[PDB]
Amino acid sequence: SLQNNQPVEFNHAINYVNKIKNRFQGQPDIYKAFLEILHTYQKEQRNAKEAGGNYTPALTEQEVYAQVARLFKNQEDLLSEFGQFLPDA
Amino acid sequence: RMNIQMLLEAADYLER
Repeated sequence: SLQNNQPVEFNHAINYVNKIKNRFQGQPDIYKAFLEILHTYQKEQRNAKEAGGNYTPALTEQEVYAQVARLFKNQEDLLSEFGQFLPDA
Repeated sequence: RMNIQMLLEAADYLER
């Protein structure tokens, strides 16, 4: 809860999630997996902090895009939008 | 970083 700016970044991913959520309407595995994919990445950052410093993360945008790319097989379009948030994959 | 978490939080919101 700090001084944020330009809600385009947030709204961008937000509306993007809608495409995904809608596209994978009958795919709870995709929506759940996709979130866990990102969360796996975010958690590892947290992990390093909890360890005190002597801990390297077990994920990167590479793991994120990796698992996501599997979900968006016949929907390469949604994937194109994804990379705009993370280009390290 | 905001990126992923910024987008993840979205789902929880769009879900409702």
